[PDB]
Amino acid sequence: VKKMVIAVRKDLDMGKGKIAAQVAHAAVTCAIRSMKINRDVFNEWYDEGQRKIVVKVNDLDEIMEIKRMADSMGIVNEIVQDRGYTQVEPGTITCIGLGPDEEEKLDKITGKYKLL
Repeated sequence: VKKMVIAVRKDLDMGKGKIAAQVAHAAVTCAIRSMKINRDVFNEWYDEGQRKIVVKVNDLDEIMEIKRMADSMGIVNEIVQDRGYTQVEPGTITCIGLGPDEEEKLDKITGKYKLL
């Protein structure tokens, strides 16, 4: 009943393996942050099998809209960027993780998007 959502960009031509790695990046950062600042909710999520919903979004604008809504609702979220073409600079935004939180709350933000 606690779930995490990760929303993945479909316009980047990412392979199956890269998508999994990017979703895992989002999930790791959200989980660790939530363990720090939202412990009881993290624990419940984790003990219920750390359930995750993975949706796909059309473009960067959708990622940023999710971000906007998550911050407004006080939901833990992490925009994920891959490695650069340049080691010094940050890379492309691939996905965004949310939660863990209440599924009903999370669906208010991501429910509209197609499952990956």
